[PDB]
Amino acid sequence: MEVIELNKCTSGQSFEVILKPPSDPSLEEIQKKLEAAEERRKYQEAELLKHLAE
Amino acid sequence: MRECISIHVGQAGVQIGNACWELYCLEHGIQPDGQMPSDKTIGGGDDSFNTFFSETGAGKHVPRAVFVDLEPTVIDEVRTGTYRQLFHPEQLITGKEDAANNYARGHYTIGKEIIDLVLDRIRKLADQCTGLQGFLVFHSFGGGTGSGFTSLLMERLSVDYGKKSKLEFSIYPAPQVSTAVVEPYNSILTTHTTLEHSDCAFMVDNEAIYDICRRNLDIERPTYTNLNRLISQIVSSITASLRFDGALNVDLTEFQTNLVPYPRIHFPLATYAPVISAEKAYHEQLSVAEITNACFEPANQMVKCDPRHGKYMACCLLYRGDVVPKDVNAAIATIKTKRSIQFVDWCPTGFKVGINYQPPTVVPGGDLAKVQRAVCMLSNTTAIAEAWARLDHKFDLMYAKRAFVHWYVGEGMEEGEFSEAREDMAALEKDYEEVGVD
Amino acid sequence: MYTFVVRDENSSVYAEVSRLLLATGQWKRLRKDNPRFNLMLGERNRLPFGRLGHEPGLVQLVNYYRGADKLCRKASLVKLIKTSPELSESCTWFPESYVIYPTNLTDEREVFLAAYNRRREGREGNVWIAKSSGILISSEASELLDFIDEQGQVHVIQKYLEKPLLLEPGHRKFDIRSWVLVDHLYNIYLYREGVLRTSSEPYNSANFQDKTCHLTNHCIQKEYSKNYGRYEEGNEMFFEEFNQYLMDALNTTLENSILLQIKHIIRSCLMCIEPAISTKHLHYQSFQLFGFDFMVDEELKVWLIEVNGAPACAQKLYAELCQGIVDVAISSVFPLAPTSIFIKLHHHH
Amino acid sequence: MREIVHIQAGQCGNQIGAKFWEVISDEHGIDPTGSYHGDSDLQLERINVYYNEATGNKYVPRAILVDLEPGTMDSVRSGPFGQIFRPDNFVFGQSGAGNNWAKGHYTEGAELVDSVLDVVRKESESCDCLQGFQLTHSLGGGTGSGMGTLLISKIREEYPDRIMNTFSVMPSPKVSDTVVEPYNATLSVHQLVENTDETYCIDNEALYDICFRTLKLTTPTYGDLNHLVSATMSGVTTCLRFPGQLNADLRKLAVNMVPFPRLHFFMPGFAPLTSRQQYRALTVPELTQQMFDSKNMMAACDPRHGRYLTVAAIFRGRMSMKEVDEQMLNVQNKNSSYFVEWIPNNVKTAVCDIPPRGLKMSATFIGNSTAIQELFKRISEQFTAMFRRKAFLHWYTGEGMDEMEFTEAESNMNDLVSEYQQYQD
Ligand SMILES: Nc1nc2c(ncn2[C@@H]2O[C@H](COP(=O)(O)OP(=O)(O)OP(=O)(O)O)[C@@H](O)[C@H]2O)c(=O)[nH]1
Ligand SMILES: Nc1ncnc2c1ncn2[C@@H]1O[C@H](COP(=O)(O)OP(=O)(O)CP(=O)(O)O)[C@@H](O)[C@H]1O
Ligand SMILES: Nc1nc2c(ncn2[C@@H]2O[C@H](COP(=O)(O)OP(=O)(O)O)[C@@H](O)[C@H]2O)c(=O)[nH]1
Ligand SMILES: [Ca+2]
Ligand SMILES: [Ca+2]
Ligand SMILES: [Ca+2]
Ligand SMILES: [Mg+2]
Ligand SMILES: [Mg+2]
Ligand SMILES: [Mg+2]
Repeated sequence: MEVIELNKCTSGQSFEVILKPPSDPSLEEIQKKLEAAEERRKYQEAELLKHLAE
Repeated sequence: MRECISIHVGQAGVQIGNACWELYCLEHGIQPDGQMPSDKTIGGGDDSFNTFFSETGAGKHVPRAVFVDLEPTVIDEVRTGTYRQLFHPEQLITGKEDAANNYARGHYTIGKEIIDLVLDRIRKLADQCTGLQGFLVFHSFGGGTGSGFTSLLMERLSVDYGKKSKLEFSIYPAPQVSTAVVEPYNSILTTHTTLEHSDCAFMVDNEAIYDICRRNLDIERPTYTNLNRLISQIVSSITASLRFDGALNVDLTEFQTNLVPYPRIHFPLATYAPVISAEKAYHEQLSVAEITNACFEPANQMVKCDPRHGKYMACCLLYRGDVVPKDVNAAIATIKTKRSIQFVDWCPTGFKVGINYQPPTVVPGGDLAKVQRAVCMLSNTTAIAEAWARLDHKFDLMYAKRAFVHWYVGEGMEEGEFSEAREDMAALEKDYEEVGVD
Repeated sequence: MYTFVVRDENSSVYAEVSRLLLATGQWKRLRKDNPRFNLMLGERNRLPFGRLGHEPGLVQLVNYYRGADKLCRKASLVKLIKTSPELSESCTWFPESYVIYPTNLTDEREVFLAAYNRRREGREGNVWIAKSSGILISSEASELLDFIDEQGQVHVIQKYLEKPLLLEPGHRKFDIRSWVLVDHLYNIYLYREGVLRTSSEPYNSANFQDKTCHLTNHCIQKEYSKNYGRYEEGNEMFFEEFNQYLMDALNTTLENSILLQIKHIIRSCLMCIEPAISTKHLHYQSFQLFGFDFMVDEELKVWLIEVNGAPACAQKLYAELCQGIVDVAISSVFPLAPTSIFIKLHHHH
Repeated sequence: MREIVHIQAGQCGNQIGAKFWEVISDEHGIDPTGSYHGDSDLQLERINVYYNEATGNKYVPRAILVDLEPGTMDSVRSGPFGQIFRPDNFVFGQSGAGNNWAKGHYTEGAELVDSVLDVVRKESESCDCLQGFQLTHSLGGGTGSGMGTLLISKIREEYPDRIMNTFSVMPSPKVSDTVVEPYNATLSVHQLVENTDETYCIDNEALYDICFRTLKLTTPTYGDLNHLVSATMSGVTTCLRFPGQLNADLRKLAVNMVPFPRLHFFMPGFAPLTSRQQYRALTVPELTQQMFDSKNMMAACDPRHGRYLTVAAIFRGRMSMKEVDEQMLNVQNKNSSYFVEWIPNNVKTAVCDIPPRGLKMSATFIGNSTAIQELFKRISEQFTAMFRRKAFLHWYTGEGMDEMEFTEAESNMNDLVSEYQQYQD
């Protein structure tokens, strides 16, 4: 039961008590994912329009 | 002095953000018009509260915050509300139509078209900072914006602000206050793509906040206002060290250093006490031992789970009010002899304690009663993995039938992103079990 | 209308409880994976406790205490007794035991050999028994350890009661099974009816190789013993007969000579782990039936052998006990539209 | 500003649509001349969802009235709230459709459709952020069925990402006009399967049995039947027209009600339904029991014969929201065998403080149940009884259709029936 690193100031204080010792995607890559998904949306909408054109 | 930028995403993030900045202002003596009488340095200063507030020549203290929502009705409340004068219009960003509770819609369809604008508005806040620490990101798991757009924003923030910390306040989905059935999908989709970008995330389960409001505050059917005012007390207790003079958790990096020894396991459990009803005749003021002992009761955890059957990796005690170090240790010793507190062997069995002499501020007319002392315990338990298990199970039930999947595929997302995200969660559950179980 | 689910089809006990529940007309059974339930008759291993108590407007109850395995596991029990100050290492009602890990994997190998060498030098009885979760009784430490190394799981070595109480006629060993029910309020209820699983073979102290007179298990006596069912039907004596025997022979009652120690042991073990497994302030509730096994020596001293977390019942007592489970464990939380069969062991929570 | 464009087509569609605007115009305080005269700001908070605001504070419904003959729409123009409709939004021909799907879809309807879309486009161009469309029509006639689905097809072509909702009256031999109604309904259902996000299946026999057995109307009229549909349409749209802690958005309702794109046919219900013992107060339990009673549902399908994929419930009036949650959880927790277990928490509830006209409180039911397959089975059986003898086909082959298009509609609906069957097991 030890207290360490006791720091005190006008608005409070803080310390540490020890009870026992122990024993990314680049900017270019993110644009590809966004544009890839937008392209799959365009393809699905084109098939719908093509279907409606038939 | 180093600045922190807060980002509120979606309805949950924006409304919770509303309650926090309302509370911050009351805590720092800032009026709704931005003026701060106690601030003796007009139009400048490097005081602790300046990490969250900037200052104009006219003496206005402006939050370092951005509010983002794909639909305008929630942020319109901010524009005409009590604190409409705090923020300027550039800080409030709203689209025309929301993500319809569809992760894919917020992340891809709509997010792609507004992400560059959001980064530009954040870059403007960054340009006012002499030493930006990082970001605090508020959002829900269940919403299409809170889930899908947030994960997109986090990816870009890692690109534009590499060396900056990012912490989260995430609302875990609870059916009692949700008419959305696809939230398990969204929760797991946003956890998978945000995991590598968030240094530390504080999950709040609406189920837990809901039952605290009914049990402690005697609210029969709590509202978002009730829930948010309570959540903003926990948030304030967590961010107090950044806004007030102190030596514990003085910068965002310290949260990871003190609470996250392993990167993927960065979801500390929050526990808060006491929560007393203002309508009560008059409550007996609880002692340091009693409020500290309450930190190990499941009934006041932000996530219902049993820490007795997990292991602790870290543990912080954040006290506010009349608390001296002598009494804290007297309560800790009394609790080690009664409670089942099991630490991982590769971690010290101890507690970092912070004490702020200013007691919790309560919103006038709010639900919470003024207390002489309060504590918030941040502990990294493997027991919080119960929430991942509950959520992953609901995911598996719907995905086994592909229910609602077409809504996501129809927005340009591939079906393989589901299993890819689910397999990551299965690995996350495995990491917890390797650390906690024997 | 109350709802429950059955996730352990092999449980004879809760198969009858489910039968009784449906017979009331006020309980309805659901598929084993339906989450909207009041009561879960859960599985033995890997019961998903984390998914309980998260259904809005449902008070959920389960028939197992999360964390009770610490008491119902051979190795766990030893560790619990030696490390818990409530029980202490000097616990007088539990045989001297040690945890021994096979050499192909802390471990108490050296601690055991020290106490062993002490008994060997002091002319004292030095007969131990090795078991785990396949039993070996020997008086040589070399055989006990070599036997565990040939396996691949943890084991425990404890003093073998060389002076057991022998029923007459027969000169035969036995053990006592006590069923204990712990409800959601952590009341400890001891079923008024116990059973003695007796050996139909005369106890032989100079031959531990033939384990038919040393192991009183109902399956060993009914498979390897040649006198099964001679003295009592199914090698199962009930308290009425056993009590009458203790009076005719030993001029004492079962309550005084044995039952006091049994109730004391049950209380000590269950009160010890109460802070770790209590569901008092938990989002769900638990109860559990336990099977305590006791040994009685010739001095009328009771020793604790083990605790079973999923025990079966004697065929003659299924109806009474299963009905008692519904009364104090299920209906107490989910009431329906005596002279209790249990003995409430009061204690301080 | 989440505007909805309303379209009503044919006799049934315009008479039901007329009453709909009559009911909600009353709820929002709009008089027959479009002038507001209510007393609560709640009435105007979401008023632009269904109304356009003209000069002088005049509110004009965002509705388009379509028919292939003039009679029905002259009645509307002369009806109670006839003057409230924008005169330009009356689009009609003179030929009629002879209860013939082919005439509404391919010949007569095709000549008129472009001019309808011109008005639709005009209404959309004045929407700050168009939320989607709703159509009222029957499936047993010619205009609402044939031209109605033709309009849906062209609307989805021009607004592919907008939500398309229909209130579709399903024919029944007991409340029948002509024998060819199964032909027109089978042909329409396939269109709806492909091109709508939500279809509220309203069965005329269910409406009839309710008026006769429950409301004790000795001789029901179409008028009486339409009163039930008005009240039901007002209930389901309460989410959109008034404020509440729920942020109901057409696409959000669809996202949480439709787990599979083709299974978007709903069973609507309403409670209370009281004969004239009409002043009695209705407790929350009674409201909830009735709302889940099959006799209160308007698809004439027994929900106990299937399982609910999803359920949405709207409670109206000043009541115990706590007591609402209790009774709703009681209904699920007492009959969980009729809800699929692979869609967790699939029963959602919304509350609204403003009750309907003349009621302290009410409850509207929206069920996505696999029992709806019974409704498509009836139609399919009636279709095949005639089609196997090619009876009455000349009315359709005379308009350019071929028998093959009938065989394909037949197979399309038997597939829909099969799809509901696999999710019921
Ligand atoms: N605690 C709390 N939770 C909220 C609040 N608002 C919404 N939620 C929760 O958030 C989830 C719904 O997501 P939202 O944040 O409303 O959706 P969104 O982020 O705006 O995304 P959209 O789909 O575009 O609307 C549900 O689980 C709600 O319970 C709030 O103000 N406080
Ligand atoms: N230390 C000891 N001294 C004397 N006998 C012992 C003993 N340990 C075990 N036994 C004998 O072994 C039998 C019980 O063995 P144990 O309970 O360890 O195995 P087990 O758990 O598979 C049986 P169950 O769980 O069904 O009660 C008793 O009949 C007893 O006679
Ligand atoms: N509920 C209701 N059903 C109607 C009404 N008018 C017609 N129907 C039904 O609709 C079908 C006839 O379609 P109808 O609308 O008259 O043909 P259309 O004008 O060419 O679209 C039949 O099944 C009728 O029973 C009405 O006013 N109310
Ligand atoms: Ca200053
Ligand atoms: Ca990073
Ligand atoms: Ca012509
Ligand atoms: Mg939103
Ligand atoms: Mg055993
Ligand atoms: Mg007609």
